[PDB]
Amino acid sequence: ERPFSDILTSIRYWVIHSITVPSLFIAGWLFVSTGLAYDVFGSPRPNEYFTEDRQDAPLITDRFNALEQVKKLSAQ
Amino acid sequence: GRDQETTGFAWWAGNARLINLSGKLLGAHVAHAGLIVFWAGAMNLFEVSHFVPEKPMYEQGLILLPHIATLGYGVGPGGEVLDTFPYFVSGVLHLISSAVLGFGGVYHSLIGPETLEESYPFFGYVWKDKNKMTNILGYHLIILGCGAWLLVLKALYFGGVYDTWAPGGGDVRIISNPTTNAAIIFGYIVKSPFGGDGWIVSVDNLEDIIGGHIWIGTLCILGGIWHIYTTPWPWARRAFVWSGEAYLSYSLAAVSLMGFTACCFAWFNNTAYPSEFYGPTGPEASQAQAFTFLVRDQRLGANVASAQGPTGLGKYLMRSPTGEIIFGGETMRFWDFRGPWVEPLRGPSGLDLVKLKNDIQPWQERRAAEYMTHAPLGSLNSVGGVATEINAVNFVSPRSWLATSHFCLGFFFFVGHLWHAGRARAAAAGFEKGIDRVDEPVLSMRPLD
Amino acid sequence: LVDDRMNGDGTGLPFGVNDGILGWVIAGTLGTIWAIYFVSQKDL
Amino acid sequence: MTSILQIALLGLVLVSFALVVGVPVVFASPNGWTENKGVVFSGLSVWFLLVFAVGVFNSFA
Amino acid sequence: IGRIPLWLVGTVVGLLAIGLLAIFFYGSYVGLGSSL
Amino acid sequence: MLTLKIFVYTVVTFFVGLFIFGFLSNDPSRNPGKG
Amino acid sequence: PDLEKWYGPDRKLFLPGGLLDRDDVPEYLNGELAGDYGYDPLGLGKDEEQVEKYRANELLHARWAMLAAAGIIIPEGLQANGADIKGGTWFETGAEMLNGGTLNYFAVPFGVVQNPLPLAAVTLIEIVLLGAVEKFRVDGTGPAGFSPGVGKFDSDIFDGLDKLYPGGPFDPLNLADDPEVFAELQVKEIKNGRLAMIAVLAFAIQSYVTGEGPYANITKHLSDPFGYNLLTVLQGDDRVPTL
Amino acid sequence: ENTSLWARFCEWITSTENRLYIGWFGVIMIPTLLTAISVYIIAFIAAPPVDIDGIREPVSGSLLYGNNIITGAVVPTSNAIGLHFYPIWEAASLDEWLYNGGPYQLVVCHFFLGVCCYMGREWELSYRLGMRPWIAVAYSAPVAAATAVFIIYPIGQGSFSDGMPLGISGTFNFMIVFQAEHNILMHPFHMFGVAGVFGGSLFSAMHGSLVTSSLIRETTENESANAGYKFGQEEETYNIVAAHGYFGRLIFQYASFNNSRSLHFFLAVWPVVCIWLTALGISTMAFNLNGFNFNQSVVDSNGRVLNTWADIINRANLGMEVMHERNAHNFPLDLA
Amino acid sequence: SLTLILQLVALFAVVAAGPLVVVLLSVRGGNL
Amino acid sequence: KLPEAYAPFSPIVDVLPIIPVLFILLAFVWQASVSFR
Ligand code: CLA
Ligand code: CLA
Ligand code: CLA
Ligand code: CLA
Ligand SMILES: CCCCCCCCCCCCCCCCCC(=O)OC[C@H](CO)OC(=O)CCCCCCCCCCCCCCCCC
Ligand SMILES: CC1=C(/C=C/C(C)=C/C=CC(/C)=C/C=C/C=C(C)/C=C/C=C(C)/C=C/C2=C(C)CCCC2(C)C)C(C)(C)CCC1
Ligand SMILES: CC1=C(/C=C/C(C)=C\C=CC(/C)=C/C=C/C=C(C)/C=C/C=C(C)/C=C/C2=C(C)CCCC2(C)C)C(C)(C)CCC1
Ligand code: OEX
Ligand SMILES: [Cl-]
Ligand SMILES: [Cl-]
Repeated sequence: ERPFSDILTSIRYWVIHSITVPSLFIAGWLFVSTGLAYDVFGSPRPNEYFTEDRQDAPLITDRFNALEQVKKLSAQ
Repeated sequence: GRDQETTGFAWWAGNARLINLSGKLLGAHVAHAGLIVFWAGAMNLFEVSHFVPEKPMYEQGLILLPHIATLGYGVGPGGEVLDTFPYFVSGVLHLISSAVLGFGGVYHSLIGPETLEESYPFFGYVWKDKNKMTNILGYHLIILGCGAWLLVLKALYFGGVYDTWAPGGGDVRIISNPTTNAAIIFGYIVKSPFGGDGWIVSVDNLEDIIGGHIWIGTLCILGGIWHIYTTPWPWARRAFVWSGEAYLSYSLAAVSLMGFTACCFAWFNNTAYPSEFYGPTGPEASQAQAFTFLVRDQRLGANVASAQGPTGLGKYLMRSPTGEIIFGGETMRFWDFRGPWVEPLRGPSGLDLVKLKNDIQPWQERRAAEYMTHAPLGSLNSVGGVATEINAVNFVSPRSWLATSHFCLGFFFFVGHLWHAGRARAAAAGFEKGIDRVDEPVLSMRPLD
Repeated sequence: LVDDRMNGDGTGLPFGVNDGILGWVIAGTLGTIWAIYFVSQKDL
Repeated sequence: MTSILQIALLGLVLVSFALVVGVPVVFASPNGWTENKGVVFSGLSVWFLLVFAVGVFNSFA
Repeated sequence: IGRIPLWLVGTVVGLLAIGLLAIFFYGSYVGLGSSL
Repeated sequence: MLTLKIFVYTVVTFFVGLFIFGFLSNDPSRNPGKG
Repeated sequence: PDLEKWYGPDRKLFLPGGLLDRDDVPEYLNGELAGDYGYDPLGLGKDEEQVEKYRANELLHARWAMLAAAGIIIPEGLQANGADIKGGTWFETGAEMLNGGTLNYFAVPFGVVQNPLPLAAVTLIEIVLLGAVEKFRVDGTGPAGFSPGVGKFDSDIFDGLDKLYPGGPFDPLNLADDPEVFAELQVKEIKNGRLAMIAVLAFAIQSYVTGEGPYANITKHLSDPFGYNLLTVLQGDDRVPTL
Repeated sequence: ENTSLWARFCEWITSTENRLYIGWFGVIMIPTLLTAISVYIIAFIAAPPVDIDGIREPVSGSLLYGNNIITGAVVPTSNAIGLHFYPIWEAASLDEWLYNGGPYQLVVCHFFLGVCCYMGREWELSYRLGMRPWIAVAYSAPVAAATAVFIIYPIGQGSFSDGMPLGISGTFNFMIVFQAEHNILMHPFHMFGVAGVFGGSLFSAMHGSLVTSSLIRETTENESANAGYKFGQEEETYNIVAAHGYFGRLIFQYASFNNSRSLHFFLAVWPVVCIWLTALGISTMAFNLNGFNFNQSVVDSNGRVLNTWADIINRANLGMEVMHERNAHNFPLDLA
Repeated sequence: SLTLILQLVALFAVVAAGPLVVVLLSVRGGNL
Repeated sequence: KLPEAYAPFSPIVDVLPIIPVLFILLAFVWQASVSFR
């Protein structure tokens, strides 16, 4: 029935979770330490928040051309 | 230890399992005392390892070194620190005593005798043996009176204590002629706790402090001898409950009262808690700010008695409800503040105009400016200033920390007193586990409620 | 002084007592309650 | 005179760690306190002697 | 099958959780978001 | 206005005395339980 | 009375019940001597005859060290408080009258009197007195004398008297006829004497360390406890502050 | 034998036969409270304006001076008095006693004594009815909240003017100024308090829905289900096993309360401990411990300030701070 | 840093002392 | 700061505050080890 008292007390369970959980932790570490998080989620790095053309907070100020304008206002 | 079936108490009430076990009770108590002295020593060592000499101790987040420095160890005139070795010695001695106490508590907890009554009749006790409980209370009263007299000897013959009311800005003073007059000592006790009186928080001199300590030490010693050589009277036996949980509830109410009272000392009193070590209080910082801006606008060629505020009440100096000359602005609510740097500027009618004009002191101005900069206003991230302030100052007053923590502990312990007093009354009554289901008291009396 | 006041603020008055009549009525009320309690003893 | 004080203090720390790990072990062991009398007494005596040695060597350093 | 004690597993898991929370609290005083 | 203070002090002392000596009036014997 | 804690198999021991069970107490310490705490970390007790032979020297040391501690602490205290002692310090008392500067004896409450006796005469009469005294002790024979207890006792009173506890002439105030009070006063005497030997050893080592008398030590320690103790006198001179 | 006057009075006081139990805690609870209600009704009806800030600018607060029910409030004491005790006898005239906010102190003191003795009386009736006594322990949380907002915060800030005004708009003013001063929203104790009241509403709805949903069918559909319950019965009125099974397959099986005693203890303990935490949060703010300060925390590599939601909350705090007590500050630092 | 390394080693040795004594008592007989 | 003779022991000094928290958590560990009987 596995009432959580057998799975959490079995070395058969714990030999495969001793690699998968650290592997997931290392994958999460590398995902943000290699810039992939900034790549896929569009979050700016601390050195690219402000550009040379603008030194303030960006404003979307448009709806139907928002894609092109946020591409122009992003940090390239 | 025991289990649920053999005692009826669950693990989250496991200490109740040692209500009737005197040896395990003693082991838990001695191990706890070891824990307390361990925190004292460990915090002393941590604070002296994180102590910076060229900064005041209230900027560095210390609470134990101000306590030791108030007694006059490693400090000189003006509140400056001369040596940290006394603090280090106190910390090491507390750590060693904690090791000894922890060994004793662990030994009694694990392999000590379970019950002391059948083998050690002096240390054996049952909760209904009121004579033996009064004997234990008398022994502890002798210990407390000896500790109070030890503090008295420290302030009299063993280097004195730090007087913040000494001329020039405070110094380590030897107490001479302690005020042992019963009228002035107990007038603090029978005083009102409101503004202008402050109950015992408004004790303003080490003479009254040491006189009250002499009185409480002598009273505690005579009361201990009285309890050792007497028994509770029949009126006390009728009025009180004589269970261990009842005695615990009485102690809980007492220590809750002490926690609230010590919170009030830490927030208001600047005599037993010198401002040079604990930082300015709320009233002290507000009055320091008002006085610093007073002397600034006086240096800038502006009249201070005249030149009223926008409300026409007075920007700098005005009248208290009684009639004394007080600092203007919202600091009127702190018009009862008395500090070492305002008293030489204060005459019979409050703040004297000619004294504030010509009897100024650079050390008073510097202390007032430093207290204005370091008001007890901060966030729990240790961000100095009001809640709007920018994360740039790393300072929260030790007075604020002590007051907040001690009022919290006092309130929890008041609720604990409520819980334990109710459970003690219900346990002595017999319905602490529920209603007998065959002898419901409500069905025994008539309807209509 | 345009009007009359008790002027009892501060000064550390015992139980806020400014006139001996106040302390005497404290003593009298407590004493008569204690006397009623003491006479009505040996009950239940 | 400072290096010997540091050595004595490090030995005191090690003896304290050995005590706080083994004394509950010795006490709560099933019939272990009866035969661990000598080793526990030696550990406590060495701990007290090291405390006194650090204390007396603090005045010389 | 019940080889490792459940209390030991819970103690290890709680120790890792407490240390991880302490790591996050330490990260509030250093690096980004620390006003320094 | 001293008379008002005297009256209030008398009433407060009366009620506080009833409280104190009522709890001295063998309060645990008003137990609806056994013992 | 109350001899059930200083005598018998159940009595006060040098370690409590948890530290020291009664099984590893040495078999020759059955609580029949006064002051038996079962204290034998090293093998010196051997058997009953050996332990009583050593108890003879223990009692002699105890009764000597009690007078020693009192005679060390009293004249130094009197000299410090203002008496004309000139040599109240115990470790330099002998050196005062080396060339004939004889000491002053202070017989309270009416003292201050010179002693016109040179060192050779004092040591000669001391030897010819205490040698006879110790010869009387180890032989149990006395010529004749008068004591407040037994009046004009003859030579046939010391025979049959208990070794190390001779009653009669040495007991003028009695208070030892009852065996129970005699036994509890015996354990009182041996405990006081052990404390006195410890005190005399402390006096000697303290004098060697600090160069002044024990009364000066205790007075300066009560004057400044933290500022004057073993760690203060072992520091040599002051200390660089850690500020 | 119960003939003496004090014995008869004690039996009448401790009598459980009264419509409302009085008790020895009630002998303080009743007169102090009725004093507080009497002066509170009279002040709320016809209280003259009160100079709260001490700057000789009075605030009406009472209905007969032009206030409605939402805006009507007993105004706190004058700031000139501060933490001084101001009874009627300490004032020369009733006019200045009303002008300086004396009714606020009288109501606050009598209300604190009344709630404390109400808690004591709750314990006393629990004792005299053979009940377990921790109903007063549960009631210690609103008492703590009232004490924190009426006495402890005036103590910490040094003036009774700083307490919660006895009203509705005055209460909102207290909350707004309080947010300006301490940033209460960013405090963990206030966060636990909010979670406690939200969870208290959630658990009240949960428990009521589970019990009312699982009532045993003893009536028809044309009569009220309450008519199925007879008072004083010993038979259970709902299916505990069905309710527990529904909750278990709703949220979690092994993380559900199968015991009604543990379930009701949880219902008792959760909002009570959370209100304890938020009352202690207010009391710690009284000594100016304040909430989380995250103003200018996120900074980029060039050191420019990157504003956050906490910075917008800072802007709100600034807007409240520059407007609260608009004439009572002669100096910049708000240390009072 | 050396200070950080010593702090971490001391912290780990202390925080492991509790689990060490409990595991040693659980596997060495009982009475806990 | 600490005395110069006791300067290297500062890292073991800094850990010492958290020991009571570790003690109450150790009580919880022991109660887990006795299976919360
Ligand atoms: C020195 C004071 C003191 C003493 C000696 C006792 C002693 C006792 N209490 Mg008690 N209690 C106290 C104060 C005290 N209490 C306080 C202040 C409260 C709060 C109102 C309580 C509430 C309380 C309750 C509800 C119960 C007891 C119970 C008991 C008995 C069993 C305890 C046990 O094994 O539980 C085990 C201990 C724990 C499980 C620890 C609890 C976890 C705590 C809450 C974590 C908090 C730590 C946190 C970091 C602190 C920060 C908070 C704040 C200070 C900022 C025991 C004899 C029980 C009883 O009645 O037995 C008959 C029980 O039901 N107590
Ligand atoms: C102030 C903290 C404190 C203290 C001093 C105690 C003390 C005690 N508890 Mg207790 N307990 C506590 C908190 C505390 N408890 C809390 C918070 C809970 C709720 C989880 C409980 C729940 C609880 C239960 C259910 C029971 C006790 C019991 C006991 C008693 C015997 C335990 C025993 O011998 O079993 C053995 C324990 C062990 C073998 C664990 C070993 C751990 C060792 C001793 C740690 C020592 C480390 C230290 C560094 C050593 C230094 C010594 C020296 C070198 C300096 C004992 C006197 C029992 C009792 O009531 O007695 C009948 C029992 O049934 N407690
Ligand atoms: C709350 C204090 C307290 C109390 C009431 C007791 C009571 C008892 N202990 Mg105990 N003990 C304590 C603390 C206490 N202990 C501490 C702190 C330690 C660590 C050293 C010990 C270690 C200990 C052991 C190892 C044993 C006992 C034993 C006993 C039992 C009988 C024998 C005896 O008295 O030993 C006498 C204890 C001593 C001679 C130690 C010296 C104490 C002197 C008198 C100090 C003077 C007190 C003075 C005011 C300084 C106090 C410091 C203060 C500021 C904290 C007895 C019921 C024995 C037992 O369990 O029976 C089987 C036993 O073997 N205790
Ligand atoms: C914290 C230490 C302590 C503790 C726990 C106790 C505990 C106890 N004492 Mg005791 N006592 C102490 C210290 C202590 N005493 C000292 C230091 C002295 C010397 C002055 C005395 C002298 C003393 C005497 C002469 C008697 C007791 C008695 C008693 C017992 C009953 C008291 C009672 O009915 O409750 C509390 C009492 C009351 C509520 C009524 C007294 C009215 C108040 C409290 C007295 C002070 C009035 C004053 C105006 C209050 C100002 C302070 C206030 C505003 C906060 C009780 C177990 C009685 C007893 O049973 O004999 C064994 C008894 O006759 N004590
Ligand atoms: C501001 C002014 C007031 C200041 C008062 C401060 C001094 C008193 C404060 C400490 C008193 C200690 C109380 C312990 C006994 C209380 C319970 C009791 O009573 O114990 C009850 C017990 C029962 O056996 O009796 C007994 O032990 C006898 C104990 C009581 C003995 C004292 C009685 C004093 C006499 C006063 C009566 C005047 C009576 C008539 C007044 C009428 C006025 C018109
Ligand atoms: C050191 C010091 C000092 C001194 C102090 C003192 C001296 C104190 C005290 C005091 C006192 C001397 C007090 C008393 C008390 C008492 C109490 C607090 C109590 C109680 C309790 C209760 C509450 C009760 C109740 C009851 C009733 C009423 C009824 C019946 C039942 C019973 C009994 C339960 C001074 C400030 C000067 C200075 C600084 C420091
Ligand atoms: C029984 C019991 C228990 C326990 C309890 C307790 C409370 C214990 C304890 C204990 C204790 C209370 C301990 C203490 C200790 C201490 C120590 C162990 C110490 C030491 C020492 C040293 C070694 C030091 C050193 C140093 C110095 C000298 C200075 C500088 C720095 C240093 C650090 C280096 C529990 C709860 C778990 C469970 C239940 C039961
Ligand atoms: O009075 Mn009510 O609010 Ca407490 O902070 Mn300062 O003072 Mn006023 O300002 Mn902000
Ligand atoms: Cl202002
Ligand atoms: Cl406003």
